[PDB]
Amino acid sequence: FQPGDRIEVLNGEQRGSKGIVTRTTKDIATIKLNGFTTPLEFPISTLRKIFEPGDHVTVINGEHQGDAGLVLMVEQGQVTFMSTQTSREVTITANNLSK
Repeated sequence: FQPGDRIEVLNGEQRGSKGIVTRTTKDIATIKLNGFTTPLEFPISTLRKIFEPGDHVTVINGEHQGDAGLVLMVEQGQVTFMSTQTSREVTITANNLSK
């Protein structure tokens, strides 16, 4: 994750909360959650990126690494984009993508 990334929390007391990364080490991301007045720290595995249709992404990790395109739909961490390499829809889990 990078500062500025929008994420959601997947587990623990803040599960379902959404916010923005302000700070990250390799193992701990500090997030300013929507509504909360100061930032909180989370282990990286508890977080997931939030994309939206109209975002543009590249695949950073897995079998489709290097594929890229315009995001068309997003459903619970499954992100579908229009591939610039094949002009077909490809769906990839959110944490394997980067804006």
